[PDB]
Amino acid sequence: RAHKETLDKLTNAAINKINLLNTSKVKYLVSSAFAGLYVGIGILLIFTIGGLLTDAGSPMTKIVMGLSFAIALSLVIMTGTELFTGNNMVMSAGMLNKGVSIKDTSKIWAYSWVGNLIGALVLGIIFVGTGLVDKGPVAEFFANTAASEASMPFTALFFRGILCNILVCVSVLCSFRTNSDTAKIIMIFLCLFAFITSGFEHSVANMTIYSVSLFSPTISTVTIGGAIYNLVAVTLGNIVGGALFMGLGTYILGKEK
Amino acid sequence: RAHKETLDKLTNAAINKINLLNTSKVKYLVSSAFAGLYVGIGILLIFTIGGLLTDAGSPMTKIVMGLSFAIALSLVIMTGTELFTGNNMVMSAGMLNKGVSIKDTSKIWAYSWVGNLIGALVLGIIFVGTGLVDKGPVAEFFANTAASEASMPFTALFFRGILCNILVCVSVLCSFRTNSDTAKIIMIFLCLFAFITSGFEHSVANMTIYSVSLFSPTISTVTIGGAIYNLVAVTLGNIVGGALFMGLGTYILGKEK
Amino acid sequence: AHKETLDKLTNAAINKINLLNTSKVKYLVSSAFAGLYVGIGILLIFTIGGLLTDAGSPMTKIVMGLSFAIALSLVIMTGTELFTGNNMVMSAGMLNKGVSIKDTSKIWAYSWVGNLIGALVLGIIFVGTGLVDKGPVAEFFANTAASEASMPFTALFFRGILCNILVCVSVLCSFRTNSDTAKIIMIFLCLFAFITSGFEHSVANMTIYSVSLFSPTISTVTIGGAIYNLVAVTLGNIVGGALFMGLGTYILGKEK
Amino acid sequence: RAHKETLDKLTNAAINKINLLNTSKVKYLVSSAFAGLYVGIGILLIFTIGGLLTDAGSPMTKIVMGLSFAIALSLVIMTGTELFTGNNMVMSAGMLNKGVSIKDTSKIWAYSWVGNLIGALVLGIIFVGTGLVDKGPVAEFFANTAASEASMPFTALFFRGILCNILVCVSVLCSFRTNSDTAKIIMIFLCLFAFITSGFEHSVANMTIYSVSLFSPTISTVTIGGAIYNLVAVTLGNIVGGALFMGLGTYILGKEK
Amino acid sequence: RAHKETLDKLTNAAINKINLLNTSKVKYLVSSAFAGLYVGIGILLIFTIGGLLTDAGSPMTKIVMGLSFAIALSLVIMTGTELFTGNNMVMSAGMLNKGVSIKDTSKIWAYSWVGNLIGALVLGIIFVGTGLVDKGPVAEFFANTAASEASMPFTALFFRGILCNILVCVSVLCSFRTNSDTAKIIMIFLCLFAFITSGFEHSVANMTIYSVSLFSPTISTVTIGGAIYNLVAVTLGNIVGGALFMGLGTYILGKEKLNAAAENLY
Ligand SMILES: CCCCCCCCO[C@@H]1O[C@H](CO)[C@@H](O)[C@H](O)[C@H]1O
Ligand SMILES: CCCCCCCCO[C@@H]1O[C@H](CO)[C@@H](O)[C@H](O)[C@H]1O
Ligand SMILES: CCCCCCCCO[C@@H]1O[C@H](CO)[C@@H](O)[C@H](O)[C@H]1O
Ligand SMILES: CCCCCCCCO[C@@H]1O[C@H](CO)[C@@H](O)[C@H](O)[C@H]1O
Repeated sequence: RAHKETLDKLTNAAINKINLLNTSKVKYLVSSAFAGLYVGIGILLIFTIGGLLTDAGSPMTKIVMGLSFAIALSLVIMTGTELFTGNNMVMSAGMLNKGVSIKDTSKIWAYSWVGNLIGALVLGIIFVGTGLVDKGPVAEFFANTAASEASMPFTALFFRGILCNILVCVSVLCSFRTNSDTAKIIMIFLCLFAFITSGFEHSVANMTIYSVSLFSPTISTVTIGGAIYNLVAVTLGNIVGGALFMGLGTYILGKEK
Repeated sequence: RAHKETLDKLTNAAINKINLLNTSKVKYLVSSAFAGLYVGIGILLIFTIGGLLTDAGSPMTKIVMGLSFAIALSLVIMTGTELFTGNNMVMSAGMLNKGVSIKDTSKIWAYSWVGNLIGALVLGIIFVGTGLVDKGPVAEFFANTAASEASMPFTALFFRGILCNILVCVSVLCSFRTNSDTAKIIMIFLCLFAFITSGFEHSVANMTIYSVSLFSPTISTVTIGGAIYNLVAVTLGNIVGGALFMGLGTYILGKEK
Repeated sequence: AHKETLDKLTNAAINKINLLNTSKVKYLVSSAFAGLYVGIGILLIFTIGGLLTDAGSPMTKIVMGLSFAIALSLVIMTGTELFTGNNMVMSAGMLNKGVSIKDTSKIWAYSWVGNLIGALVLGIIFVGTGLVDKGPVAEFFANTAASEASMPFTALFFRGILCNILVCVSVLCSFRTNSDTAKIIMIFLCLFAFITSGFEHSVANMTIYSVSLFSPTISTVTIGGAIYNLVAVTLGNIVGGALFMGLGTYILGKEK
Repeated sequence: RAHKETLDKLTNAAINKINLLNTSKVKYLVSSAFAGLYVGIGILLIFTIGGLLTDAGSPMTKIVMGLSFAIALSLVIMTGTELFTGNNMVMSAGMLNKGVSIKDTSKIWAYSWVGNLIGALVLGIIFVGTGLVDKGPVAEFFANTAASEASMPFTALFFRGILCNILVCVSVLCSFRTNSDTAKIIMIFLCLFAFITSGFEHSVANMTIYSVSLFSPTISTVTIGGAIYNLVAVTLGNIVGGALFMGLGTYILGKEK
Repeated sequence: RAHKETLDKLTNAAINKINLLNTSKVKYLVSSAFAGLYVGIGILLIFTIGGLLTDAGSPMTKIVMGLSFAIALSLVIMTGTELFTGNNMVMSAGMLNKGVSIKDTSKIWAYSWVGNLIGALVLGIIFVGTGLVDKGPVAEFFANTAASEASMPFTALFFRGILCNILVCVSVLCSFRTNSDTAKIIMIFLCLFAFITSGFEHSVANMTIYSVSLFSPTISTVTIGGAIYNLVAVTLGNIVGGALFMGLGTYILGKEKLNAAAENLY
């Protein structure tokens, strides 16, 4: 228990985030684009695995996918880049602790979400260019997954987005509470294993699901309207999980009253 | 060997726990709610695994479940939050060592148990909201497990609770005896793998098994009366394991006499 | 750093006898914990053994070896007293004139009996869970306890030698590093090797026999068979830990 | 975030590389040959795995190959040797940051690529001498892979080269951002898993694919022309991924404006 | 870098080895016996695994064996004991760097090789005494492997020995280049996985394969002449990999060009 010091670090991180954005939109957006791309890389890997194992009829598909997703947030944390979903916890705890304003929070949320999407778009374009989703099990895995995501009821997506960002943000929280980089990566691995395999939903990961499916001329299951519907529901859920649960929660634990 | 140093750390932790509760019930209960939910997240994952592998008739089911439970206690330790089962050893050692009273101990046990339950209930509600236990093998795995859990004889549940909390508290004990966060997680991973795969029972984990079964309209196998029966039996077993083995044991090892 | 390592072994031996001389209760409680922690590893890998044997898997013994690390990891991380590690520590310390032959036999006897107490307590409580009432796990304990008790003395003895070379070398590694993670990894590798290769650990066997004798489910064991196995394996363990690891580390480290 | 410190570290590493080369072509080329060989060693392992599992008809082939390739970059990083693909990010960031010139960069690129190729040639010769690709599934895996790699469309290989070197360079970037050797190896393990299993292309790894295929008297439909074609397309993609994405991006993050 | 400091550590390690040997033949040979035994322990495990999975028809056999061999060199490195194959790189680098003589090197190589053999012999006898290779698939795996190893052409064995000791010595090299014991062990795990699964040959591991064959009554069919032939070809390959690739390689990386005080890199 060093909840107070932890809240101090979250607050200092929120302050530094808005300071960076005020200093340089380009640096901020570039950082955000990296993080979106790094998360998408995890999606490329586990959807390749999904295609390979689904084709085979394996019962381990979802387990292997969850075990293999760690790289997504590991890369974000180890490169120090800006991820929308972690910003839900960091900005809300900072705002509650009076380090940043509500306008700082919406600004960081908006720019990091958009920058993240830019990363996912760039990745999607390059991945299609590889020819790796022209035809076959990986293309089909993207196609079928994107369509099921776009047709899932709003309540289901919302609540899955809540549980997802509790796991993502708590993995970010762990990284603020240890000085061991290996422990950070292990905690990320566990949290991402839990969230992927349990069936929870990450807004930024989903950007790459849709970017690949939409840019691919051979994937014809989904549509931009579908992408928006899914992303809105999941983003809202992520926000509630990261800001209302983790942000508020860590403020309560840490605030010297 | 460092047994005295270890007892001194346990004693300090006990003192700090009761001081926290006395200072702020809200901070104490929020921490307890977090721990209950973090442990439940482990349940959500391994029961999803349960449902996936049982439906497939796999012999590795229980082994993969044990291997995948580590997140539950790893989150608790890395976030510094309040878990009832760990408090059995810490408060008992601290009490024997005259750092805290019997009343402090009973108070910490009651508040952390109830707070853990709040966390489990909240998690259950949100998990049911995902639509992930509407129907299918995961819902069925919850429903079948919850039914067999509340129909097991008291004595079997009690003894399963003892062995479970020897393992949970010894992994907490290890965390008091190393400065390496990675060693802490590895020891937690081993102990949780042992207790889940061997078939031991954790009261706080069971809260989430029962919260999901209670909230899901598709799960109609267990009853409030049965959940209560299981929880009492297992809580009592956990208490004997944590306080009478680990608490008393570590006091005996460390006390300068 | 062989000299420094021998000094650490010698200091550890001196601390063990000083502890036993100061408090039999503290010493036996530490030993009981260690016996119970090793036994917890057996409950886990025999559960695994029951599950996979039932499935006719070819990976049974490999998964069992990979999954046993907790046994010595707990002992090392809790600083508790394990008979088998004491075979190397006390012999190195005795050769190096930190402790006496009589101190060594005394530590060996107390830690062996303390470990046994931990195994018995564990066996009783595990039987109480109802988890070996019937089914593949109960059958795996019963069948393993039976085959262990019928193996020829010489086979058990040599298996005990190789087992304690591996257990004591993992303890030796723990004296040679300041990294707790490295300690656990080396323990994991050594227990993997010894379990999967089919070697025998006296203290682990105490839990095998405590479960088997406390479970009312019918086996072909008997107390005579259990004692037979424990004696043969204990003797092999002593040779592996004291004559190989203890003498060897003394030779490497002694400033002559 | 420590983006400025990181950019400074990249720049210092670029200055060190060109100073090394200017000091001794022998030392520089020997270092480069080692790295080419270390990478190639990863190829021998995973192609042996490819052969064994492909022969068996396993659906896990590409997954186990990805999991098993970590040694390639782990050796390079832990030995401090010169790898062409890593040099794409490092020299470009250092050049942008005015620590080295464009001429230095192209010189480092040329020497490290040729040096890496020398190490791949030596490895291939020696591996063929073992008799391990005289015949059988491993020999056939080399022969069929080499052939399919050489007949892939230019654009496909190019985009595959881009995504590969984003992953290789970001794992190198991680090594500059932590002091933990274990964390370095873990991130490398993750990045190499992702790039191999997803199907992306590494110029230096391909040098060993082709050295083995061409030196082995057991017959394929490859040819020197096919090898060069593949190596050029993939090298160009690696340069873009390493220099235009990672080099430029890390410069933008770290540059004080 | 840091090649110069790595060369210094190699050189100092070479100096300490010959000093130890000069000081006490008994200490040096006991250290070597330990290392031979520790490596052999890796063999007993992975040949047990070999027997289990071969009998079962698994295609994962050689992969699982490679994954499970890490203990062999991890024990050597974590106990600080004397392994012939590692000494190929260490003594050659230190020799090139003028810390030890050619005679020091040949001596360390001779004593460590024989010492390693002693440990493998002791291990083989004790392992046969367990009765674990009286009959069955593990017995057959040891026996079949021993026979096939003794009948492989010299050139194949030689080249396999080169690649193996590049891997073993590079893992020893990583251990000089880090202060993290866990990193040392991970690099050892990766290098041994690569060398075992790829099919490369280790002289000291082969000593235990043959010692188990020597003492197992359930047939040898192999021949002392055959074992010797295998051991010589693989030992020579190992020497080339460790000394000519790794030893000379690390000397070249590490030696500061001023000196010149004899010779000229360019
Ligand atoms: C590639 C260019 C990306 C530009 C993304 C800009 C997104 C702006 O987003 C807006 O930012 C405002 C603060 O300026 C906030 O007040 C608004 O809530 C928010 O919608
Ligand atoms: C949601 C509100 C939760 C409040 C839980 C308080 C329950 C207290 O419960 C009681 O606490 C006493 C000390 O105060 C102890 O002595 C008793 O053993 C315990 O039953
Ligand atoms: C629970 C009670 C267990 C007590 C175990 C005591 C076993 C004593 O054991 C004996 O101790 C003597 C010194 O006291 C030594 O001289 C002997 O070598 C040793 O066998
Ligand atoms: C034995 C191997 C020797 C390889 C030496 C390669 C020399 C490369 O030299 C470099 O080539 C670049 C393009 O290739 C040019 O842009 C540089 O001007 C030139 O210095």
